[PDB]
Amino acid sequence: QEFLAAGASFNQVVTALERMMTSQQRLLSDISHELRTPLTRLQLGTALLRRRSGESKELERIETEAQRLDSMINDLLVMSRNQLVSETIKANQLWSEVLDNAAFEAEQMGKSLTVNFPPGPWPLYGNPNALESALENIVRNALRYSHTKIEVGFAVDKDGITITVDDDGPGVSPEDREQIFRPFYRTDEARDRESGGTGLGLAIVETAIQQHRGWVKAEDSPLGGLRLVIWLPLYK
Amino acid sequence: AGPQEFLAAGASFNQVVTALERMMTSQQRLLSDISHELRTPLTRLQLGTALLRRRSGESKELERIETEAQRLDSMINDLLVMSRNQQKNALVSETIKANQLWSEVLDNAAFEAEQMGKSLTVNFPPGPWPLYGNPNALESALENIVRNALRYSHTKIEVGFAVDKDGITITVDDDGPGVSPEDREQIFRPFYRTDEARDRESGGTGLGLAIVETAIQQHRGWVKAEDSPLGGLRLVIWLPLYK
Amino acid sequence: AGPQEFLAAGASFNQVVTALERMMTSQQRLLSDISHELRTPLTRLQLGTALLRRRSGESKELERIETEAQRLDSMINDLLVMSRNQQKNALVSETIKANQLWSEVLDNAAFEAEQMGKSLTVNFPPGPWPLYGNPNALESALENIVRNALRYSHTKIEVGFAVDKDGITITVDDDGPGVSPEDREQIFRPFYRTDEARDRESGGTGLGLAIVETAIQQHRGWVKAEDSPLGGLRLVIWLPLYK
Amino acid sequence: QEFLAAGASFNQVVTALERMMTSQQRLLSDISHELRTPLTRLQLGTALLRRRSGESKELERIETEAQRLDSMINDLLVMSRNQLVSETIKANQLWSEVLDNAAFEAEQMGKSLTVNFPPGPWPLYGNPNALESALENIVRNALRYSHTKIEVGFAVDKDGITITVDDDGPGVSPEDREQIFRPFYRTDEARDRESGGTGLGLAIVETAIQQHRGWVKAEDSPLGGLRLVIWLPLYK
Ligand SMILES: Nc1ncnc2c1ncn2[C@@H]1O[C@H](COP(=O)(O)OP(=O)(O)OP(=O)(O)O)[C@@H](O)[C@H]1O
Ligand SMILES: Nc1ncnc2c1ncn2[C@@H]1O[C@H](COP(=O)(O)OP(=O)(O)OP(=O)(O)O)[C@@H](O)[C@H]1O
Ligand SMILES: Nc1ncnc2c1ncn2[C@@H]1O[C@H](COP(=O)(O)OP(=O)(O)OP(=O)(O)O)[C@@H](O)[C@H]1O
Ligand SMILES: Nc1ncnc2c1ncn2[C@@H]1O[C@H](COP(=O)(O)OP(=O)(O)OP(=O)(O)O)[C@@H](O)[C@H]1O
Ligand SMILES: [Mg+2]
Ligand SMILES: [Mg+2]
Ligand SMILES: [Mg+2]
Ligand SMILES: [Mg+2]
Repeated sequence: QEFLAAGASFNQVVTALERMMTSQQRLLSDISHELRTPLTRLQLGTALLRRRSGESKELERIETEAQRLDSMINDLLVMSRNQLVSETIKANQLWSEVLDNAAFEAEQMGKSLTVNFPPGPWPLYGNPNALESALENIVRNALRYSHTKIEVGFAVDKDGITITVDDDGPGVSPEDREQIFRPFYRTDEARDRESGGTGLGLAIVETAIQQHRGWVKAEDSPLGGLRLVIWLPLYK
Repeated sequence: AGPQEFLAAGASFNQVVTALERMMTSQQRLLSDISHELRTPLTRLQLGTALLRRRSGESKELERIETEAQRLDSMINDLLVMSRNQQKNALVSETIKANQLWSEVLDNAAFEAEQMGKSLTVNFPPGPWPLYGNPNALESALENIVRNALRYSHTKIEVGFAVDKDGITITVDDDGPGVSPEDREQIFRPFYRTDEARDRESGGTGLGLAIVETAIQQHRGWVKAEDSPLGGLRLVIWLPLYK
Repeated sequence: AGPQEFLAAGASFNQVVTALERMMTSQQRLLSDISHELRTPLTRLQLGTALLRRRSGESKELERIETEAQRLDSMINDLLVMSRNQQKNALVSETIKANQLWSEVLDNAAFEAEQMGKSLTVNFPPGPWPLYGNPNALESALENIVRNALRYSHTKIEVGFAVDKDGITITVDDDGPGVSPEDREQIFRPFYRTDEARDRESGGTGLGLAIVETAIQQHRGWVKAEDSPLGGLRLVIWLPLYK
Repeated sequence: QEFLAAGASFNQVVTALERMMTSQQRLLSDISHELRTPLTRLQLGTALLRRRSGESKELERIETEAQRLDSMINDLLVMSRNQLVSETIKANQLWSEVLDNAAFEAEQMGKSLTVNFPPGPWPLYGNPNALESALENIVRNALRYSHTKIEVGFAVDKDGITITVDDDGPGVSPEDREQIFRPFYRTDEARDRESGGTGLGLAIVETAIQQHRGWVKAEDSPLGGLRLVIWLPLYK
């Protein structure tokens, strides 16, 4: 009872702490509830379109990118009140969809996205969501900060998978190349760029790969821009 | 581990709170990471509507999809800003006296009010009263109550401090329009906006007062929203004394 | 699959609703199964407190544990009853006319009121108006509004029907005590009880009005809780006409 | 737009359906939120006890049976907004804790609970929670409806696991023995018994075992009461 002032009832301290310790969980839990309802509307609209104009490749795209949003809103409502989760996955199962999307988006950008070698049925053990996010972020970094080409190659051996993403955009100067995995950081060249956005991307990448005992590098790219290499280990 | 567990172990007051501060920065990251990752499929969804347009043309349905998407777009952007600020200055509770805590805040409401041709009256000023918490957080919590009262007031704002053995009670009042007794309930919810500020719009995240409630509850105090005698909105913050 | 998807496919009105009815009986089972399985660890927890007692004796802490456990115990029991009823008569929407739907309900409020030495006045009676939904559910939704108004009234109850092209609007009023403008918001929440019925107690699950809101929203209508002119609580139910 | 009356705005039908279809999810989601907060209090009380009276076997029991409650409340808040989930598990991992608890509770009842043969590291694939619930229910049925003894035996072969639970309570007449797996059903003898409770137990058992391609029987028990046999299949 060292927590409120010197004379509060026992019921008073009980409730005082209960508010104190559930406050961020409830904020997230409510932020979660609030994102859900406009998405739910957005989904009813697509339903009502499919009822009228019927099936459509564009529609199906909206229809599923909706579903991705619905899933992640459900992740917030989970891990808010929880405060780690892992399972076994094959690499093709893991990242194929990430790459197919990278393709659809690269085409909309009018940019060439090539996958030199694709992920095989290679054993990983970890968090599916985290690893997808790791790959998607360095790929879409490359999609954006590139001029025209984007290249992605997978490599496997007894020890594990090595993903290599290349672009022909501007490089990242050697000095900046270390600090770009730190949160909210952007190269001086990029905040000057008309591109805007939080420096969170590569920071999410580093913490997902480091939590799977892997590593990430930023390097010179044979394509002229920036090379990003992920390395994860296989599972026994 | 859980700050509740530190409490269960027998750790000091200070340890239990830094444990909480820890769990918070975690939940704070979880928030700003998920926010970051909702933009990805959103961008793709809006690539899709864009292509649906160039094909089947305008639609009552398409228009709904696109505006709920832009709403999601806006909230996520509001959300990233918020936790970027929260994770800018660090979470460090400490002992601090109420007049040190809020004097400079109030002297600015003073000035901001004079710039606006409105009056600010501090009925009773804060005294040298011991609080324990996050000085950036507490500072900011009051500045926002008051900067709001300045905005939504018609002419005058009144800030009032009260101390007793159990703790400090801050009361802020404006002579602007009220808040309907039903919206007085839900103004501390995230993204909530009474339809009136929603009529004027001029932006507005709906997050600020939700931050305040979460922040105060984390200091073991509370907040209420009442009818003000001045006509408009009364906000009350209570916080416990420290020893 | 999801009734939303049936809607997306192009299925009839009737099919979309029986799809919903399906998802409901599922969620209903999920509810009554989880309820059943929370009793297990609760029983064990209360085996534990019982043993803690016989050891270290009474405690402010132990007393808290035991009363929050008995609260959980009570809610789970309230919850099992509820979904047992919901899963007793089946979920079958159908077309039904408003006077067929509610006449017998009202003729009973009449009688129950006369037994209680209170008056019930049906300002405008329900007409032969087409509704589509669950007759057990709709029946029950009104009986509960009215049986409540009988209970919490001081002397008189007033039921009023209104029809127009868009649908039926039922209004129930009692001259009992009100419901504070803040609790008017949260009375449709599960387990909610204004502190006044919580003072008298005499049991009370806090579920009934939550059932009504969920039930009406499922019929595409709505419910509001307003100040009654009669003094007490006004409830309003709107429902759409069918064609 | 066949759903409200003949002249409602498009925004009106959108919201009308959105309420209609999220109504049970939100009821559950809220019923979930409401159970959480008294549990949260109950947990703060135990924390405050461990802070004062310190560690205690009774306390630790309350402390973890709390945690079981917290987990299941989080399951409601999940599967409300979702509308199936399965993974691989070993049988000892699966049901050991269920049995240890059956023991602690049998001791409080002053009844003998014996496990003739225990679950081994035997491969199953399904829902962990569901299968635990299946075993726990027939065991605790036996704990209760018994006079003194309760027996539990596991058996494995190439095809799968066979769990056999025995009690020396009153039997279940052959006729009632089929219908007792139907929901809300109780033998005429049991509603007469001072025992009270919803006839949901065995119904939860049958749907969990049938959803894993298994089966359940109620039979005469060598112990004099009722025998309950579960059979599940192994995993490839
Ligand atoms: N493929 C690339 N080519 C050139 N520069 C890059 C590349 N990837 C990352 N960078 C540099 O690293 C910085 C930070 O990257 P990070 O993904 O962490 O944040 P961001 O991309 O700026 O914003 P967001 O996270 O919202 O996408 C960028 O500002 C950019 O200057
Ligand atoms: N002093 C006030 N008087 C009347 N209404 C208010 C007052 N302050 C806030 N409100 C109402 O409650 C809403 C929620 O306030 P809150 O501070 O939570 O969000 P906001 O001010 O809209 O957004 P932000 O402060 O993040 O830009 C406000 O937009 C306004 O609608
Ligand atoms: N006619 C009324 N007048 C005033 N207050 C009411 C009235 N009806 C309900 N309330 C208040 O709102 C609370 C919630 O009502 P609700 O019907 O949801 O639950 P309940 O009546 O307590 O429980 P149950 O009906 O399941 O036994 C009531 O207990 C009471 O506190
Ligand atoms: N081991 C047993 N011995 C005797 N009768 C049993 C046994 N197990 C089940 N029964 C009979 O089957 C009936 C239904 O069982 P079920 O578990 O489905 O519900 P319940 O045990 O009555 O209630 P609850 O589900 O709340 O525990 C019981 O009423 C009882 O008569
Ligand atoms: Mg990025
Ligand atoms: Mg604000
Ligand atoms: Mg009721
Ligand atoms: Mg049972």
